[PDB]
Amino acid sequence: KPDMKIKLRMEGAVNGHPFAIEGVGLGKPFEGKQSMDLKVKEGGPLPFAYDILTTVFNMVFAKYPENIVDYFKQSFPEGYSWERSMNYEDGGICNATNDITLDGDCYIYEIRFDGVNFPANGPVMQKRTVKWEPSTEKLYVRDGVLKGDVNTALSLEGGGHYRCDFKTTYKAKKVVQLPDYHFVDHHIEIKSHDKDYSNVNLHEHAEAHSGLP
Amino acid sequence: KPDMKIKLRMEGAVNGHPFAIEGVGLGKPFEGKQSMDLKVKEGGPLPFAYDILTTVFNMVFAKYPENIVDYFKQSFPEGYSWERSMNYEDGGICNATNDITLDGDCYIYEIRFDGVNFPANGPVMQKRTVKWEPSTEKLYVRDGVLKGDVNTALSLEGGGHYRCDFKTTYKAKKVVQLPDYHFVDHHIEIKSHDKDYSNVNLHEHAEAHSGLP
Amino acid sequence: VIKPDMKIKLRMEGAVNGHPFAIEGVGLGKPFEGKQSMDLKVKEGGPLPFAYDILTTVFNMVFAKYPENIVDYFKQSFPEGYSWERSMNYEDGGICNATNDITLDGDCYIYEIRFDGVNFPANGPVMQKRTVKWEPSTEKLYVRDGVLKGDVNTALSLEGGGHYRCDFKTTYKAKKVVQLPDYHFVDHHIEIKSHDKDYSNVNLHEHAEAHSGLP
Amino acid sequence: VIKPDMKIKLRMEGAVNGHPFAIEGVGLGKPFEGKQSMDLKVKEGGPLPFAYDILTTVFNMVFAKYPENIVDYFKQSFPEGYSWERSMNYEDGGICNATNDITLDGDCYIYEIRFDGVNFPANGPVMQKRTVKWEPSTEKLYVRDGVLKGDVNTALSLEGGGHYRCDFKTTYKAKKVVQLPDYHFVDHHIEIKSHDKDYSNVNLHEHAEAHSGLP
Repeated sequence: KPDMKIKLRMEGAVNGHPFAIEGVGLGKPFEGKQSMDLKVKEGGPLPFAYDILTTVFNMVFAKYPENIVDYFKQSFPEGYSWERSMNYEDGGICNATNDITLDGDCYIYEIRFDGVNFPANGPVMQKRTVKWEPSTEKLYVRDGVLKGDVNTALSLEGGGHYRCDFKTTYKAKKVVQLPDYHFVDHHIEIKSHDKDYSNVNLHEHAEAHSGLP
Repeated sequence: KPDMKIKLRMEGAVNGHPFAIEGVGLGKPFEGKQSMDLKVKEGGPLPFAYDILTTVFNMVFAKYPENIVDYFKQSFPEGYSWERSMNYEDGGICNATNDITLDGDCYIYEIRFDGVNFPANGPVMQKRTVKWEPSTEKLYVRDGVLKGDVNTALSLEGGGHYRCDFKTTYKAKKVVQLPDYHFVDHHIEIKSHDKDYSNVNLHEHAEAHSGLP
Repeated sequence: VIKPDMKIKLRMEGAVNGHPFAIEGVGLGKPFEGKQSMDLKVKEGGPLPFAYDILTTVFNMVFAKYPENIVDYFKQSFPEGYSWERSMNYEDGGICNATNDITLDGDCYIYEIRFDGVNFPANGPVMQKRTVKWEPSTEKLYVRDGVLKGDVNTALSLEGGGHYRCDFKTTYKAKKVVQLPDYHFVDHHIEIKSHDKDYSNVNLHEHAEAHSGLP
Repeated sequence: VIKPDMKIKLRMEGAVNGHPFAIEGVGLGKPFEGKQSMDLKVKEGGPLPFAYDILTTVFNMVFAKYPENIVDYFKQSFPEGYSWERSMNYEDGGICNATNDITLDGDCYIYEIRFDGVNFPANGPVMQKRTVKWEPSTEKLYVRDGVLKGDVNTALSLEGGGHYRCDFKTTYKAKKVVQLPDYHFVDHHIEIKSHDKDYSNVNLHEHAEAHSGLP
């Protein structure tokens, strides 16, 4: 349990063109770190910026302090699922779902990803994104369900940023104690990749906190 | 060509639960009318309001006057595709794509539909929708591509309305003459259905115009 | 008893990107024809440094032609009158909030208007005055928690072609209990017929008609 | 040369749902500690019929503690000063637009503030005064077309539990050419420490610190 495995498959489409990606990786749930290797199995070479997928490729790998209820770790071995809409400032929209289950010492994700209305001359279809900036998600309860909101941005090639609003709903398969309003800091990073992003090495890191004291 | 057939399959998911629906119907492209019969093949009985699907189940069945360029009819026999995001006022989001091709005298649609973040206590998951109100879409060109925007609403069971914003991108497979800014009036209606909407008879009607003279 | 010819008098005070201005207007309209016109004069803050078109839809649904079979919330509200509040969200993030308190003095409607726009970028069509006109639009009216609302997504045509979209969300509040209408539409067509060079003087016309949509 | 102790003086004029009000304030802050406090007095339109919390984040990033390795746009802008514009979009559709023109007179910052909120529903937490406080927040600052912007999605906690979300979009404009910063964050914590019953008098505190996010 201090060190775990991940294997995943994402099937989806962007602007109506389908693709599928599989990933293997591992992380340290108490340290709030994870890493993975993904390879495109269908729809390659991908005609859109890979960065729109990386935040879809699991909060159980977040470091939670003692004084904040950890909804995600407490959700296992049964697991949880999440749904997310990602609204980019030029009207591109990505909807994603992930069902996270646990197999002994391996989390397996079934992921669906669907993006529409990305303009041909925009940074996503023209692959002008560089990386996601570090972000701060706010988590809160709404009608007995845990939600997460974060407004973040991608840095662009010629400088400047491309904004996106995330709205996530988290659903444990069993009743879990709900946390108070709190935050989770994120840093997601693609360390290595081949020319057309057929191979991607992705690292993410996060920690929950309670904001300015 | 005055009277045509339609056959379609939609595969999708709502809040992560997958389903699939097939439809047969026919319409009169110059009269701006269409009708169809759909049956759920997978994921039934559907746990969400059927109304969120009906506007996804083809502008070629719109009556265009002489003085407005008809992008959609002019797009055949090669056809066109469209992408759409549907943003409901409580945060539920549906992304849809449709690739419309022509087989002799039959249009066939390949449809993908993905909705996320519909709350359990909302009108969609609680099936408290009645029908779509009549609507007026505005069509305009953006960077050489035809777009359509319409903000409409579903009537609810106890009275009141549930709003949704549509953003559609239309892409002909071949270069087609682009129209000027214009409007398309819509009325979509489910005439008949069985208890759990396994069977649905759907009718739609539309006409392009140029607004108040 | 609304008359076929009524008068309009108005004062708008406002600001765009923090720069204040004020405009006064006098006009006339035909409530049963759904038509109105007015002459507007900049009294403070001229010459206006932003596109005049962002103001024109703020310069009264009582001048919309309602058929007999649709409840007319606006004509019912007089002689006491009504007020409305509106936010206008432009696609580049410029936001305008406006309010109008409408009273009646004889055969003259009087408007007290506040207008505040923020976050219009210096290189955008509003601050660079690259707007041409509003396209015709279709507003949707509906009731929310006993209050009448109006929504419309429309657009301004631009100098070099193309359009600049805006979403309006309006709340209408009668000053007495009036019968509420069912869901319906109001088509709009607004036009600046003439103006002087710096838009210190503007002659504005509007045409509006209610309907029930595609039959 | 910003000092460790500076003074604040302000006047806000505004309206919510068309009802006007005005508030004057005097305060103090510690720019190198990222802390400030002020006493606010309602001068017109009292007793305010809306939740005071919608105003508090409008009542100056110069009082944010900036580390040496992040360019401080706000301290650089003085003595000439800077202005900002902001829209605040609440999840039930209430929208507030605000502007602040900040100048410096000796060791005292002077604010000229306009505030205009519309479309707050009668049964919502703002008009029913069911807000408790702002949660701590993290604003993201970035440059857009040579102009500094700030975005934050945050929330008010409510009387009966739960939260009421709001999205802020702010534009910051220095009154002279200053060096622009890279993408960074400012954490905020704002609190009403005391007030009289009808909020005619309010003592408000804010704490802010810039950082570069998760390392």
